[PDB]
Amino acid sequence: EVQLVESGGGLVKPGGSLKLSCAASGFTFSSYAMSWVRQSPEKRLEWVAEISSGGRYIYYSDTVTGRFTISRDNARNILHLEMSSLRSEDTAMYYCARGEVRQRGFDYWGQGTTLTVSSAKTTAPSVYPLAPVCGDTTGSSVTLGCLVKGYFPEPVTLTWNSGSLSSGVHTFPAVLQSDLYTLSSSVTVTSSTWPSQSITCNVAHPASSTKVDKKIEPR
Amino acid sequence: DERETWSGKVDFLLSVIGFAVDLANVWRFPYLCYKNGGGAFLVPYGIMLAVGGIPLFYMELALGQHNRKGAITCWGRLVPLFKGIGYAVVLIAFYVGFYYNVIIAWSLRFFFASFTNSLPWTSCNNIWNTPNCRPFEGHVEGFQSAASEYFNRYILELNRSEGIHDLGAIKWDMALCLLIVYLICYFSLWKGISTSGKVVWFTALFPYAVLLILLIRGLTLPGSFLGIQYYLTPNFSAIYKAEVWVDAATQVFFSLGPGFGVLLAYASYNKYHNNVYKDALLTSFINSATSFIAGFVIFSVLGYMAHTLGVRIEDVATEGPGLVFVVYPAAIATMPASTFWALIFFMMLATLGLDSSFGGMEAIITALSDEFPKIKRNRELFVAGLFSLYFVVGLASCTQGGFYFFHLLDRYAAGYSILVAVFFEAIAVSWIYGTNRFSEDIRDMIGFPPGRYWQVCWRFVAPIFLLFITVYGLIGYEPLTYADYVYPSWANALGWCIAGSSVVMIPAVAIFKLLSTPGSLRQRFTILTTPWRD
Amino acid sequence: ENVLTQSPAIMSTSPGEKVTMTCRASSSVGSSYLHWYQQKSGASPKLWIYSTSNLASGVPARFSGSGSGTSYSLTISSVEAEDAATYYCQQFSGYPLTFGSGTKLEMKRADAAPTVSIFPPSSEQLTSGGASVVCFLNNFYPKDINVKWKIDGSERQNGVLNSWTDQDSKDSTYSMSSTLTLTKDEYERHNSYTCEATHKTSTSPIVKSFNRNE
Ligand SMILES: CC(C)CCC[C@@H](C)[C@H]1CC[C@H]2[C@@H]3CC=C4C[C@@H](OC(=O)CCC(=O)O)CC[C@]4(C)[C@H]3CC[C@]12C
Ligand SMILES: CCCCCCCCCCO[C@@H]1O[C@H](CO)[C@@H](O[C@H]2O[C@H](CO)[C@@H](O)[C@H](O)[C@H]2O)[C@H](O)[C@H]1O
Ligand SMILES: CC(C)CCC[C@@H](C)[C@H]1CC[C@H]2[C@@H]3CC=C4C[C@@H](O)CC[C@]4(C)[C@H]3CC[C@]12C
Ligand SMILES: CNCC[C@H](Oc1cccc2ccccc12)c1cccs1
Ligand SMILES: [Cl-]
Ligand code: NA
Ligand code: NA
Repeated sequence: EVQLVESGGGLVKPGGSLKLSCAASGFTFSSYAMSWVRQSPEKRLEWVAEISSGGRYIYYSDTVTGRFTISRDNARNILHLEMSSLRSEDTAMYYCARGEVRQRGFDYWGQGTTLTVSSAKTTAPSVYPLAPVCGDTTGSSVTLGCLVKGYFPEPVTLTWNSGSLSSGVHTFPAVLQSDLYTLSSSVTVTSSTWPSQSITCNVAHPASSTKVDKKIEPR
Repeated sequence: DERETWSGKVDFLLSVIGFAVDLANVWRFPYLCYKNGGGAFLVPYGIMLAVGGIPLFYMELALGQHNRKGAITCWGRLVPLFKGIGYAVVLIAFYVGFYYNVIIAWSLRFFFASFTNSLPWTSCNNIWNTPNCRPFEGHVEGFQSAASEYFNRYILELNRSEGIHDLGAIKWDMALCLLIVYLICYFSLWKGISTSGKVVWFTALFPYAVLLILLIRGLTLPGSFLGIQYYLTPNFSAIYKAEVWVDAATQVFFSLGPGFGVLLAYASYNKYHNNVYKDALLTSFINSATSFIAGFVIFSVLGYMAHTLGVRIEDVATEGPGLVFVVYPAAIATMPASTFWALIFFMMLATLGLDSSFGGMEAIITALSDEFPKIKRNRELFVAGLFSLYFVVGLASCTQGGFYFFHLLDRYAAGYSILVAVFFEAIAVSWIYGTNRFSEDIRDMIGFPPGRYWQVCWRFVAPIFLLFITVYGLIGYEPLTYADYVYPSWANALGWCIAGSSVVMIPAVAIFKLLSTPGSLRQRFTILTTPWRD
Repeated sequence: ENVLTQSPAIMSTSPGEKVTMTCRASSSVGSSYLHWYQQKSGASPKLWIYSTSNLASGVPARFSGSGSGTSYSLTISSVEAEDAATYYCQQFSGYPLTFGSGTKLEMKRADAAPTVSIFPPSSEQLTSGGASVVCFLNNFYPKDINVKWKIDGSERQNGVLNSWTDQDSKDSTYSMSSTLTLTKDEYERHNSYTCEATHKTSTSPIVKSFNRNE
C-alpha cells in the first residue's frame, strides 16, 4: 500500500549543506500535505516543516526557519528538505510523514534517514575477539564476545557466523566517547559446541569501507 | 495587515441567517409544497438543495473567508480575467436595493395602519371600495375581496395608474415609510459590523418568536389540520414532471443567496481558521427549516379560512406579496385579539426583510471599500450618499403606479443576470482557478480538505444546475404582464438593459484587461489566469 | 509554542494489568487535534489514536483515549507484551506542531540474577598499545545494576564505558556491557583484574576476576 522511503543524509560538517529526499508510492502524493519530523539521539520527536498539497502553504519550526527549505515534486512524487548552515543540534534521524488532515495526525511514516553533523572525521573500527579466560571450562554454556572499538560515525553491522547464529546474542548499542564509538556483542552457546565449532564475529562499517571477520580462538 | 473581524461568532451566524431568511421563506416555499404534491416536493427540494444549493452556498462562504476581500477584489485576486464578475454582482445588488425595500415600507405602512380595534381591511363599505367587493377571496377577476381592495385602492392607489407611463402622485405616507426603512438601514450599517452584527440579533431572532406565537394560534384554530393536509399530503405524481424539479431548483438557489457577494463580504470578516464548513451546513439547514415551519403558520390559517369562512383553498393558497398583504390579514381580522396578530405579523415581515437588505447593502459597501480606500476611510459619508440615491429614486416606487415600477425590477434587476454571473463564479473557481487550489486553500483554513462529494458538485453539478434553471427559465418566457396590463415594448427592453448592464462587465473587463496587459496571447492569458497569492 | 509533557516517563506493568498515561499541554488544545503515536524500539512511529479517542487502523480495542483542554490520557485495559513501546502524544491545532515527551511502557517480570562474564585484552589490541578489559552482565531484572572495577585490590573508577540493551522481547530481561580501557604499560604493570556487579538480587556482589599469567 502506502510507502515512504527517506534517502540521502549521512555526515556533514558544521555549516555544510545537505538535501534529503522522500520517495512516495501507493497513493496520490499530490493530494496530501507532507511534513518532516525528526528524532534526536535523545529520542525526542520534533516537527520541522509542513508543505501543503500543492506546495502553496509552508510552515517552518522556529528552530530551522531561514536555513531549511521544504519543497515538493508532484510529478515524480518526491519530497525534499534542503538544509544549510547545519548545526550539531540538527543531528537526528529525519522522518517523512503524511498528514493531510490536521484532525487526524500523521497516518504514515517512512523509515527515516540519519543525519550526523560533526566536525569529527570518519575512522574505521578495530575488531577484537573476546575469547574467554584459561580457567575451569565449567558450565553447560560458554559466553564469547566481540569488541568493536574506536569508530565513527554510526552505524556498524555486527553478525555472528554470517547471521546463522542468532540465539544467545546480546549486541549492546554504541556509546560515543571523545568523538569515537565503541560497541560490543556477547554470544552464549553450549560448551559442547565451542571450540568444537567455529564462532566468528562479522563487523561492517560502510562509512570507512571496512568489512572484517574475526574468528575466536581460545589462546 | 489587519482587517476588522466580527465581535462574536453569533454576529456572523445571525447576519447570514438574517440575509438568507426573508419573505420568500414565507410566501413561496409553502405554496410550492401545496402546488407540487405536498411532502413529495421535499424530495426534489432536498436533492436540489444538496447538489446545487449548499455546494454554492459553501463555496462563496469559504471563498470569502479565505481571500479576506469583497466581491470586486476577491474575483480580481482569484481569476484576474474575471474581475468583472465582482463588478457584475456588485451592481446587481445595487439594482435590487431599488425594489426590495419597497416591501419593508409596505410592511411598515400596514403596521402603522393596525393601530385600532377595527382593522380597516375587513369591510366592503368604505370610500375606496367598489360594488364588486367581496368579504373574502373568490375566483373571478372583476370581483375582489375586501382585503384586496384596501391594498390596491387605498394603500397602493394602483387603480389610478394606466401603466408604467402613468405613475401619478407621490404617496408621502408611503414615501415616509420608505425613509424610515433607509434610516434603520443607515444607523445599522454606517459603523460597520461592530454595530451591524448586533442589530441582526433582533431582526433575525424576532421572526422566530412571532412564528412561534402564530404557529400556536394557527394550530389551535378550527380547520387548522385541514390546512396541514393541503400543505403536506404527498402525491408523487409530480416528481415525474420537469417543471417541479425547476421550482425546487429555483427556490433553493434563491432562498439561499450564493453568488451575490453577500456571503462573500460577510465571511470576509471571519477568522482565517474558522470552521466555515460547519457554519455553512448550520446556516443552510436553518433557512430551509424556517420555510418548513412557516408553512404550518400559513396553512393552519389557510385551512381555518376554507373551513370556517367559506372560501375555496385554491383561492387563498396563493404566493408572493398577495399572501402576506391580502390573504393572511383577512383571516386575522376574524380572530379575536385580531389587533395583536396584525402588529406582530407586520413587524415579522419588516424584520424578515431588513436583515436581508443589510447583507445586500454590505455586499456593495465592502466590495467598494476593498477597492477604493477613499470611501473606506469615509464610510458614514458613502452610505448616506448611497441610501439617499436609493430614497430619491425610491420615490418612484411610492407613486400611485409604483407597483408597475416594482414588478419591472423584480423581473429584470437580478433574474437572469445573477444566474449567468454565478455560472462563471463556478467555472472560475472549479476550472480556471482549480478545485486543487481551492481544496488546498480550505485545508489550510479548517484543517481538512473538502470531500470528493463537494468537489464533484462544484465542478459538474452546479454548472448544469444553474444551466438547468437558465434554460427552462428561457423556455417559459412570456413578456411582462400584471393583471390585465401588458407592459409596452420599450419598458420590456428597458429591463434588458438592466439585466445586461451587469453581465456585460464580465466579457467587458476581460477585453479591457486583455488589452492592458502586454505580451503574446497565451502570454496574456497566463498573466490573467494566475492568482494574486502566486 | 505549546509544550506537551507526559507522565510517567517510564512505566513497568505486568501483562493483564491496566496502564494509564497522561499528556498535559501548556495551552488548551481542541479535543479534535490531539493524537497519539506508538513507537517500537528501532522502528518508526505509527499513528495510534487520533482526535483524542478514535483508534487508528490495526489498533486493538484494549486501547482507549480520553481528555480535553490541557489534560489527556491514553489507557490500556489489559496490557500485552506486544504493547511494550514508547507512546507519544501530539497536537495539530497550532503551529509549531509539538510532540509530547514520551512515555516508555516496559514489561514487568520476576527478578533474575545476572550471569557475569569477564574478558582480558586480546593480543591483537596489545600490539596496538592499548588494553581494554570487558565485563558482560546478561539476562537480569530489574534494569538497574551497578558495576565496580578493581585492578589488583584497588578500585578503579575512571576509563569505563557502560552500554545497556533494550528490554528483551523474549524474556523481558536486560543486559549490560562494561569496558575498562587502560594503556598497555599500565595494564602490564598489574596482574589482578576484577569486575564485581551489585544487583538487587544478591546482598553481596557477584565477582568475576582473573590473573594476568594463568
Ligand atoms: C429540514 C428539511 C425540511 C429541509 C431539507 C433537509 C436538508 C437540510 C437536508 C436533507 C438532504 C441533506 C443533505 C443530505 C446530503 C448531504 C451530504 C453531506 O456531505 C457528505 O456526504 C460527507 C462529505 C464530508 O464529510 O466532507 C453533507 C450534508 C448533506 C448535503 C445534507 C444537508 C442537508 C440536507 C440538504
Ligand atoms: C410615529 C409616526 C411615524 C410615521 C408614521 C407613518 C404613517 C404613514 C402616514 C399615515 O397616514 C394616516 O394613516 C392612517 C392609518 O393608515 C389613516 O387613518 C385612517 O385609518 C385608521 C385605521 O388604520 C383609522 O383608525 C382612522 O380613523 C383613519 O383616518 C390616516 O387617514 C392617514 O392620514
Ligand atoms: C417553532 C419555531 C418558531 C422555534 C423557533 C426556532 C428558534 C428557537 C431557533 C431557530 C434558529 C435558532 C438560532 C440559530 C443559530 C444560533 C447560533 C448559535 O451559536 C446560538 C443559538 C442560535 C441563535 C439559535 C437559537 C435558537 C433559534 C433562534
Ligand atoms: C432570500 N435570500 C436573500 C434574497 C436576496 O436578497 C438580496 C440579494 C442581493 C442584494 C439584495 C439587496 C437588497 C435586498 C436583498 C438582496 C434576493 C435575490 C433576488 C432578489 S432578492
Ligand atoms: Cl426555501
Ligand atoms: Na431576511
Ligand atoms: Na430565503
